[PDB]
Amino acid sequence: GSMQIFVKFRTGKTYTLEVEPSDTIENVKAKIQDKLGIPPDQQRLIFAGKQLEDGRTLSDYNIQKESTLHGVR
Repeated sequence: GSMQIFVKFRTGKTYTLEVEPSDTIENVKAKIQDKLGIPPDQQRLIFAGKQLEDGRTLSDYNIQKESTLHGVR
């Protein structure tokens, strides 16, 4: 399956991203690189005050459709 989330950067810019529940966090970082040109080695992803850890999945963190991730490069 699929869902649309948001990724919000410290600049205020917020982008849509199309993910799957099964996706690992490092897979999400790969999608960000495809859309925005930020390599995964310059990304950290935060949901609701926790840093998302690469080897876990979105579903492991209770990410819902239309949730917003904050990123730090």
